[PDB]
Amino acid sequence: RPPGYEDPELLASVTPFTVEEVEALYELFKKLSSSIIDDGLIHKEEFQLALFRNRNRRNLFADRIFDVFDVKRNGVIEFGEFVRSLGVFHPSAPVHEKVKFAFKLYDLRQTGFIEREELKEMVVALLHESELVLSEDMIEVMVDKAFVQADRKNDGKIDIDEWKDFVSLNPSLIKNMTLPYLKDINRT
Amino acid sequence: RPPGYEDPELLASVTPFTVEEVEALYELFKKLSSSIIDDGLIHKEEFQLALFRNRNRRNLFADRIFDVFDVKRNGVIEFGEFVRSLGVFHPSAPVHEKVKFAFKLYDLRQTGFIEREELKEMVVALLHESELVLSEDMIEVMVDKAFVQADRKNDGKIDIDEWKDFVSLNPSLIKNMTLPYLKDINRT
Ligand SMILES: [Ca+2]
Ligand SMILES: [Ca+2]
Ligand SMILES: [Ca+2]
Ligand SMILES: [Ca+2]
Ligand SMILES: [Ca+2]
Ligand SMILES: [Ca+2]
Ligand SMILES: [Mn+2]
Ligand SMILES: [Mn+2]
Repeated sequence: RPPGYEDPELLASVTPFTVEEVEALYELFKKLSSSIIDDGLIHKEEFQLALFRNRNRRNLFADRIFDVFDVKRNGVIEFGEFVRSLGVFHPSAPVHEKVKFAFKLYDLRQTGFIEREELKEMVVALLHESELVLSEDMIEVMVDKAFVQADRKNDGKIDIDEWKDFVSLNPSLIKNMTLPYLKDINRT
Repeated sequence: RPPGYEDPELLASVTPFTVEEVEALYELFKKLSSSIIDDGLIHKEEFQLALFRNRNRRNLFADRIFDVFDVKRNGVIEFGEFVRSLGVFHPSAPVHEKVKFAFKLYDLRQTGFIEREELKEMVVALLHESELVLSEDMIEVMVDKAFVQADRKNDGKIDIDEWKDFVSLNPSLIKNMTLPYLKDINRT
């Protein structure tokens, strides 16, 4: 009848998941939040591991993932923060939540915008996802083309509205914003 | 005790598959070789369908796939041609067989080499696989860079040895040359 307890029905009701899936996602939270300290919290030290271990997204954006999972900005991931953040990568999660998330992900230094050197590191990391590693000058052409397409109100930075326009023409930037195993989950 | 009959043990023994898998791949051959004519042969007309239907590789290279599946060059795919050609896309199939196949695939007009305009249509089709559709001038830079890297003995055409060198530095050109469901198959 414990501390940190959250009725699964609660999460269930604000997310694509269901009670059983929520209940199931607790099992996995316990694993990740106990590796090193056992305080019902995922320390960033322990996010690394679980991502390095059962590989999900990517190593150099684990600080970026950890950062946007950390919704109530307080340095750790709690269970409901984790379930609500994972729920965004669900197949049926509204595309608004996906676009927004993906933007928070890319705003590398957390400043409310996406700046040209963050577009670049992004584009590099997506390209290397699809096994393409390109010349430094192939890259700043692409990054230049992308940046003036995106930066509609012409002022050196992409805001959440121009992003939304940009992504509507470039839907593969939010490709990874969905993980299709999350439709029915796999015991382990 | 029929015509066109081939002991499954036979195929089994020259391929990554096993008797049961061979036996299972017969079921699927019957489907594809009967759609339109029922002569135990896959006519190209019927290759199209099955690829348009239960999607595998890609629509505009279905003529290229059909062409290299057609090993004994006689205009149709027979059962053992089909099993031996599919067996190449298997996870455990030797990488020689994969590189060779991929080369036959790209030699678009069937001339024994890969020519610059075939490298180009290739690169375009791989790029569009990974959701990248690029400028016509981003493209001939890439295609130019790739073509002089590949065409070692400097003479306007890639042969099977320079290809082999090229692919060793570019292992993602043979990415699709493997299909991981073929490790244990899925009834339907
Ligand atoms: Ca902990
Ligand atoms: Ca938090
Ligand atoms: Ca930023
Ligand atoms: Ca037929
Ligand atoms: Ca044939
Ligand atoms: Ca050719
Ligand atoms: Mn702007
Ligand atoms: Mn050559």
